[PDB]
Amino acid sequence: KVFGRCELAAAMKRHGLDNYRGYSLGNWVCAAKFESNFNTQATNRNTDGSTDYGILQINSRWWCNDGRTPGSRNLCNIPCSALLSSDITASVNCAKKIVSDGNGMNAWVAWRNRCKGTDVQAWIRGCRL
Ligand SMILES: [Cl-]
Ligand SMILES: [Cl-]
Ligand SMILES: [Cl-]
Ligand SMILES: [Cl-]
Repeated sequence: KVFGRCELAAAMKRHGLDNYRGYSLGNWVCAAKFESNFNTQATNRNTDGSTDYGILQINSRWWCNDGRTPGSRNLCNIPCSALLSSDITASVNCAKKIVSDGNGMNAWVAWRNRCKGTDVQAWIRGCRL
């Protein structure tokens, strides 16, 4: 599923990501834009042989099991493939754990390099939320 910007904003808000650990909704939308282009089916191999999955590009070394990442923790206790559903529930639940790990949203490279420090509210502008 490729989400519309406001569509994703509404789904993330419904799932309680808006202001979660202090990160306003535009932060999450901005992160999803640059991680996945709002595409639930996005997958990307990392240098270390791990792969990032879904709208928030959740990694197979720590968070989900993909069956091919040596040393996998699966701290979210899910198959990585569950993170590719058109229903974002598993991705959000897992993202809540990630953002609570101590580094906040800095865990998302794309957030740190493309969203942090910018007018992230722009990402929810026009949305009926
Ligand atoms: Cl867009
Ligand atoms: Cl915002
Ligand atoms: Cl959803
Ligand atoms: Cl980046």
